[PDB]
Amino acid sequence: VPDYHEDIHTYLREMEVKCKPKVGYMKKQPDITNSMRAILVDWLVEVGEEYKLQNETLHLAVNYIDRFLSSMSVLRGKLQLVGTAAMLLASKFEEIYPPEVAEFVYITDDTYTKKQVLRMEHLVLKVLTFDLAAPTVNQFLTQYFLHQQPANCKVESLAMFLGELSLIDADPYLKYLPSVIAGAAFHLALYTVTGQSWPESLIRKTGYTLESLKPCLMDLHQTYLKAPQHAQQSIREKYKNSKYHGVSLLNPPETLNL
Amino acid sequence: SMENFQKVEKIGEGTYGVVYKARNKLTGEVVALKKIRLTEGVPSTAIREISLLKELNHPNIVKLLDVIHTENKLYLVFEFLHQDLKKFMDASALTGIPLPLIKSYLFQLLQGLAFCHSHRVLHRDLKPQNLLINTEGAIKLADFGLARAFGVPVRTYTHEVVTLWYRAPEILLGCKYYSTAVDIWSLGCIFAEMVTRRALFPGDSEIDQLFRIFRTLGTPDEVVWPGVTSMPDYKPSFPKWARQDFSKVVPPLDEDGRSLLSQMLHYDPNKRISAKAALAHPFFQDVTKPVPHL
Ligand SMILES: NC(=O)c1ccc(Nc2nc(OCC3CCCCC3)c3nc[nH]c3n2)cc1
Ligand SMILES: [Mg+2]
Repeated sequence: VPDYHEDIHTYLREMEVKCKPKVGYMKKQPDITNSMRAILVDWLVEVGEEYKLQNETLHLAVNYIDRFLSSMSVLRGKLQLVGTAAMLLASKFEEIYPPEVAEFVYITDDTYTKKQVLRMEHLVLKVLTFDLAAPTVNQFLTQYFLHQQPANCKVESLAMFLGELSLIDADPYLKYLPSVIAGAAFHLALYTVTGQSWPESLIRKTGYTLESLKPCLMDLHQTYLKAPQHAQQSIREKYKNSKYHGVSLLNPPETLNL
Repeated sequence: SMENFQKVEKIGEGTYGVVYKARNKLTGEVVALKKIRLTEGVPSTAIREISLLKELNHPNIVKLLDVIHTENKLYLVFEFLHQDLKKFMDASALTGIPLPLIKSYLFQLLQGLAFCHSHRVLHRDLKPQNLLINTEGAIKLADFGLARAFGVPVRTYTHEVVTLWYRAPEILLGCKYYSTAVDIWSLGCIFAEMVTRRALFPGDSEIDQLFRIFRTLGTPDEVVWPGVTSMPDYKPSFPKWARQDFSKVVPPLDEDGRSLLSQMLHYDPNKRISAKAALAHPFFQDVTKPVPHL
């Protein structure tokens, strides 16, 4: 409803800044690594598939994980617990029918008790000061999609797919805002599929040009090219499904020619 | 944690929790405390309300002052307001609510709603019980337990939504996408109700609601509302009632009033006026802010 589209876009971009995880945090994490996070994220994706959760839910969940880990140091054995509580929070916020707590206990192969998942939930809530309505790459893309002429299901799914990859690797994606990853995502999808670029209307909309997105575009392009070889593969599998028009099976462009 | 508050009396029960009036012992400030006994952990209604209320800071949005978060109990500390529209309109029993006060509340409510919608929020349960008024002449949206943050463009969200008398035809007909237009419809209904002081569509079931609406506004066809006859819960057997002359729908209302109300109760969600745009309606050219007889 374009009656508010611009009020909203402007707001999400003020809020993405306030909601940004601290870019430096893993260096300050004694016991966990980018690699252990990517494993965690990759499991969340899987959980997402197993309970047919919204992509938005996944992204939110991640956001909560990065922000929680930005001030709370956690032992590797507890990282999954943070992740479980975060997904249960993200589900309660975003989903019509959230999986019940038992379902979250279960998918840790009972690594953790109910009470444990639920005291973690309370702790994320406090660390995040109940601030759960965070902008995500998903909310940006979905706005950017309005600017297609005509819309193209493959582009959308491809965009969704790359924005999704970007959750997996804290290096480098923790230093890019939602709005920017979404921009690189959409430019990359559009180009891959159709050969077009970031439309002039999104420059007017977002103030971002190719030039601004380049840094992120370079990272993302490499993540695209290397995805078949990544340690984590759940997104690739997810994105073979008919629901996302099998875009993980589309070949990345060999060059971006910026 | 609650050391500084003194419970004074129970106010009522909303979407979840229990609300009490209380005062802060050290400051003097009267507050509404919504108490949530803490199964499944923190209820999503409590998670949305807080997360969303923290962002919504507006003079016509009831203000969340604090969250006192315990292992067994969670408490929401709200600014306290004196009464609800519903209580007030039943009190306005005899008097009737004077046009200037109607215009004011309506203007204020469009303001608080504009702000929600600009901050990607659907409230989804506007009705007189949820609209609170103070002794200074302010009115305010409350109870965001049914609220939700939406995305652009919207996707499908809970179908099970909005008290029935205030529920939009698009929710009733099972449209897979509803948006900000449901809250405007609610507000349309409330506007009519401040005027007539009776609920404009008091149906006892879904089909009852649809039919009451249809009798008043006409059975919508493809002309008045493109896409209707293909809606999941639309039936070709629906009686086709003629639309009434709007002056009859709220007789006391003058031209601008009827105009505004008709745009708030437009069938087609896309043509239904936004809160933002309604603020500039001629109905409001003489808007002031009277204090109500309390
Ligand atoms: N009619 C009455 O007797 C009255 C009413 C409400 C009232 N004051 C007040 N009430 C709240 O919740 C009230 C609840 C009750 C049930 C529906 C949802 C709202 C508030 N939440 C935040 N500030 C609030 N202020 C004072 C007197
Ligand atoms: Mg480390």
